[PDB]
Amino acid sequence: EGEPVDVAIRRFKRSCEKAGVLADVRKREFYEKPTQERKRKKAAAVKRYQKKLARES
Amino acid sequence: IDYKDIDTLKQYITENGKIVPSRITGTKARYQRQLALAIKQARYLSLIPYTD
Amino acid sequence: ALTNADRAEIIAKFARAENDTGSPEVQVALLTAQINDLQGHFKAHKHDHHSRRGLIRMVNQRRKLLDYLNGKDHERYTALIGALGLRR
Amino acid sequence: TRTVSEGVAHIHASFNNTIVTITDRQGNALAWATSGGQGFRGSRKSTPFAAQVAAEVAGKAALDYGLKNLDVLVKGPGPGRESAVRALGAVGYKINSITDVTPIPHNGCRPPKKRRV
Amino acid sequence: MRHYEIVLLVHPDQSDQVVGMVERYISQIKEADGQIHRLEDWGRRQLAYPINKIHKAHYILMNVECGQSTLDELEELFRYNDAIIRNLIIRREHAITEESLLAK
RNA sequence: AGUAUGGGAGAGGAUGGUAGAAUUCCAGGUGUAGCGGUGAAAUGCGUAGAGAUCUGGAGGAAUACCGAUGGCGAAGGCAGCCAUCUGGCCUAAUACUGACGCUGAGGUACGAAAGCAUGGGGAGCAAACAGGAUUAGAUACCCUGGUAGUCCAUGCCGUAAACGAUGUCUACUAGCCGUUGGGGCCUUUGAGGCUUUAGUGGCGCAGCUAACGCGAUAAGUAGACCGCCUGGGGAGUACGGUC
Repeated sequence: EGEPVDVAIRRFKRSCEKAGVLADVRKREFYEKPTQERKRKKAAAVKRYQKKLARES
Repeated sequence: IDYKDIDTLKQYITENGKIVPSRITGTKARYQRQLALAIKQARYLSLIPYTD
Repeated sequence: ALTNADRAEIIAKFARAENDTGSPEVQVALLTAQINDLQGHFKAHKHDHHSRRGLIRMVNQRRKLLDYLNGKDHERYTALIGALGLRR
Repeated sequence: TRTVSEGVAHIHASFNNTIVTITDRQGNALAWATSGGQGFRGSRKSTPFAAQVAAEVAGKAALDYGLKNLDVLVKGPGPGRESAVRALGAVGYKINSITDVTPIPHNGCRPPKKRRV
Repeated sequence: MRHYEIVLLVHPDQSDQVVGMVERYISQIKEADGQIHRLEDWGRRQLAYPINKIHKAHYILMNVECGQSTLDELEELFRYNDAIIRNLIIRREHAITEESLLAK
């Protein structure tokens, strides 16, 4: 009702960031090969596992 | 778990209709697979929306 | 496919002794029945390469059991191949 | 002639350019504006300020129809999307709601190749 | 020789005659051997999205045992009946006789 | 090593049907000057009216979220939902056959993408090709279009950094920490803890190695059978032969 337009825009930006809609279009901008997709996913998984192990230890 | 249980399904469905990852839902793998199959059957039968 | 009843009937027909399930005759009869059953499937599906490998495995296993039985006892082997119509 | 109290404004934001169009409900357009229209021709079209001036022009055009409240729909990733809504608020229209209508395919067509720039 | 769950969505305009088609299908199933383990009417509801520009429809559920020929005939009838928009046939192993949810 | 009966997990394979998102096109309504693209441009496109938005229809291809150092397959590989046909694997104690095993020259089957032959299909992308740009030059990188092909049916071709750059099979040899499918045991108030089995990962003793490094998924300690190497280039080339 009385919420400022700027505050509403900031809330909408945060909601969109949580949704992750923009990342889908960023990915869709260009085609990618399975060869690169596998390497990207493997590297991400390795990095996440290493970080988790470092935190645990 | 079955397709008809919309109340249970909505908990693991997001607001936008995206299925929630097992990372957030803290679920077992077999449960997650059954859950996703149930969600897809439900949105085929038009008990929940694919998007929005 | 093949039910449990038909397999029970072949086991009963070819059982050398009571409860005998692992005899060469029983195994060869079961393999022959399964192979003949799959013949219907492979005409309706010519390019199902992944199941033809299992069919080949069944054929090889039957050949091995038949050769072993021939080595063990010639008369039994003759009787079995005559009963089941196997050329060799 | 016709005056409508309710409005809906679509902000099409793209890397090359940004566009704003104000329509009535049911989708009949009233006024439109572009970065190129208010000068700012060239690579400057992508600058957010061009979006601000375009939004100002669109609001001034819509003032004739006199819709005091408008929904806002933003489509596409581009600079100046925030600037467009800020300009609309400065103009003074009441925003009923703001939503993102950007489409996400379910693995449809093949996109073009990557660029070795 | 198998159990199946049948989900049918039927047009509200033709929902007036549903008692006829359900009985006809029951008779057809009973013709061969027949096993209608469960038959439920969910009630008129609103489709989540418009199906052929129909915003609401009626939901029918049937847990049945029947032969393969009966399965094919039922599928053909469902396909060729216009009032039935959208059907689902799911093979299940063992019987469900307890009253299902959403039928209250 | 194998068989029968009970239970389990899986994008394993073949056929058919069907759902939704998005793109391209076609047709109707609102309405006026740009749209598009790049490092900046320009080609291209727009007042026989575009772009934008809504509405309705046609068609092709591919399955967002789930999705994972996850799963299945001999390998190559496999992902929307439903039905039918169908191969393997894991799991408990009994019952049954009684060495029926391992390997394997020749031989044979399968085998990514591209390419070839007949018929069909053709949305998006795109070798060749046309044009616009940058450049001393542009034959390319960038941009505007675009054909074969990418798709379906029926055959052929037999090649990859077809890689773990590590042939198959069997037994033994400190430990610590994960994960997937099963079995068993103890707590309890229903979820936890322990052990075992078949897979899939991270550290690491001895041992091995020129070093890097491997380390119960060995590249350690031993056995069985096979393929392959003998300085670099000429050269996987010439002649002959098979397809």
